Amino acid sequence: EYDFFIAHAIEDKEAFVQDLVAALRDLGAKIFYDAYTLKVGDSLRRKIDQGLANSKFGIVVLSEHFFSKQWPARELDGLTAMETRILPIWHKVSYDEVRRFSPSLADKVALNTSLKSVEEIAKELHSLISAW
Amino acid sequence: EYDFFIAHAIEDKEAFVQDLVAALRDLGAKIFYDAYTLKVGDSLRRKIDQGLANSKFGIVVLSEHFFSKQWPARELDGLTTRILPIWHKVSYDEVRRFSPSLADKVALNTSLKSVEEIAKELHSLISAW
Repeated sequence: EYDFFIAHAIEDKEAFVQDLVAALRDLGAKIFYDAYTLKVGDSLRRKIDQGLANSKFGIVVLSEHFFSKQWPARELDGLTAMETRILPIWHKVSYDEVRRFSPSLADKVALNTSLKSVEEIAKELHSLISAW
Repeated sequence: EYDFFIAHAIEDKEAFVQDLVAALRDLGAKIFYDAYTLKVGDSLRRKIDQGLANSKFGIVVLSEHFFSKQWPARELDGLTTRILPIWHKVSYDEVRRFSPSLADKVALNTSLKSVEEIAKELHSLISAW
């Protein structure tokens, strides 16, 4: 069982996502990455389910390219549902832009790359899966 | 004579710039922005002073399209009182690559506040001038 899977739009795959995968692996976290690229046509809910069935936590990179995939509204709202094992990260989006797709997601407190560096975010995520 | 001018890259003009202007005008503020689209030749300090002569405050939309205009590092480090940058759709790592000072400076941030909250906050500054 891994620590994280990271769901992301492909457009983000070789930028911020690879940065965050490398930083988290460098701290010793186990992260699924390659099989969690989201493309037009996929099922977000099923992809999230799949990841959670193999990992402690789910990271979803909330970016313009993420929302541009036009996901169903309820599956976005679903990311906010407690059992949380889903940790959104806001990346290069505005509040209004996120509320346009999901008000519940826009009010759910999450990590934000404009407030922390990729390293700082790695450390914080790492804290969730480490004994100290 | 004016409350704000909005310095921006052309890419933001019909998007975030439009939203902010509309919101601020709704609150009764006086704003111009049309003459303040920034290109590459421009001297960021000159453009800003030019606007500060005709306007109480000046807004700079710090987006990726602003940073893509390859501003001289010195103008970025001394970007900022009367100049108010707003971070728009950028990361900290991203801003830091252009100016470590600019990235550490507390500023407005659209990932934290809706356009309307940002407008209210800027509007309250007029009444404090």
